[PDB]
Amino acid sequence: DQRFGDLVFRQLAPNVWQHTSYLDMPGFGAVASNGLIVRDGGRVLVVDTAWTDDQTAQILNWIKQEINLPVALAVVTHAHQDKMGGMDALHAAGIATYANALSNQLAPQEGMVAAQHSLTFAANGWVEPATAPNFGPLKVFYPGPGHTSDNITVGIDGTDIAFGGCLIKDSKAKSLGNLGDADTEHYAASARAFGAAFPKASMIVMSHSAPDSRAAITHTARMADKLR
Ligand SMILES: C[C@H](CS)C(=O)N1CCC[C@H]1C(=O)O
Ligand SMILES: [Zn+2]
Ligand SMILES: [Zn+2]
Repeated sequence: DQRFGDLVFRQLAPNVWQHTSYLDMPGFGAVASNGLIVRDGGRVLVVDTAWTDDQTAQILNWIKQEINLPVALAVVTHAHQDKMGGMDALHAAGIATYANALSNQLAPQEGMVAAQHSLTFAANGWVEPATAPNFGPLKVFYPGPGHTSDNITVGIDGTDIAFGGCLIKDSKAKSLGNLGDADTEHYAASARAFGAAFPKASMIVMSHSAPDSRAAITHTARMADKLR
């Protein structure tokens, strides 16, 4: 782990790093959230902001120091603060931003700034490619409603990594966390659909646990079975 200001960065693969940021949530403690940073040749791609604009600017500072290539785009994985709280920092930096159309719709009411571009998805869950131009190795999949109605997931081609965002918890998690915005009927199926979309991914990265094996997916889905 590299501590960089109040954030933590961890290399996961030759071209992939996890960013971690923290927010004091009165009544919960200081909650970690993870996203990703991917180098694709001469550019960098970001998955999720940090909780705040200031923290997100720090991600960009770390990128400048440790990679020193332009950030071509960011994709954010639903309209909650841990994933979209730093949108303004990305925009101030001139970075093109992408989210599920539904996330952009929900952003204002959730207290978020919308991304500049909207992703749309085929019936089978795969992103419509024209809406995700120049995404390089990022393979974006809508697994169905679960943690939220708008949650999306991202595989990284050329690696063993798939990112479940807040949909997936690790194999030892005691619960699925706050289900206030969740689709309890469909959660289990959505978790399993994520697994089926990225069947060869052996490292599952997620927002609120450290990277784990595919047991994160099976355990998450099994816990979600109980919501029905
Ligand atoms: C505010 C975030 C948005 S995904 C959240 O709901 N969290 C963060 C950690 C788990 C869960 C919770 O509070 O129950
Ligand atoms: Zn969330
Ligand atoms: Zn979250």
